[PDB]
Amino acid sequence: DLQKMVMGNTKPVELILDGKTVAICCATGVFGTAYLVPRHLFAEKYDKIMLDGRAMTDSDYRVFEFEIKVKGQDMLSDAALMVLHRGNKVRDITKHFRDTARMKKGTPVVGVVNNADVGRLIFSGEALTYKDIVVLMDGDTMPGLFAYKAATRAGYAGGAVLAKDGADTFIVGTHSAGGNGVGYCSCVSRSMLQKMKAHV
Amino acid sequence: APAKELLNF
Repeated sequence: DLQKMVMGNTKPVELILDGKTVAICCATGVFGTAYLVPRHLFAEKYDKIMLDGRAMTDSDYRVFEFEIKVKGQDMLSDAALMVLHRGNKVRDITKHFRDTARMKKGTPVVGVVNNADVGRLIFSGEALTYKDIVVLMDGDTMPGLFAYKAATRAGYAGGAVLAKDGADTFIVGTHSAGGNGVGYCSCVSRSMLQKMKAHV
Repeated sequence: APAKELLNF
């Protein structure tokens, strides 16, 4: 139900630069015309963002960023919200997120993917541990990540990761980086989504 | 060391 629900909200994203596809990733719609996407996505050089086959330019949407408290100072989550101005509504699924690491080391985790690279797909692994600040292979760093044992690949960024709190299935947040047996998703707070929705 | 899993060309 939920997994079938989130797959429905997952759209393929392509970055276009001079008629060529320069970047591929995913997008997870949470409500209205708002989607959760990798923030490091906009760090790339593009002139058009393809969302579900629809080409758009920067004046077509707004990107709000989430800031998370990590040891006093606040940092920028790799989970960015892309709110389109005009667009086909998606199924509001915010009520399926939560406000804390409501998981437990070793619980069923499922990543939902849908991009131009491997089409629609599901990857399943084990919940590992929560991470305050993870340092990437390119020397960069990301806040509020959740670690897990799962076979992930480039392009899976932006896909929703869901666990099993009790007999409940809840969306943890979006996939950002993966390396060597362990995938990492950028955790998104349920509260954070609600205010953002009231905000828009 | 995990790498950002966006697909770059």
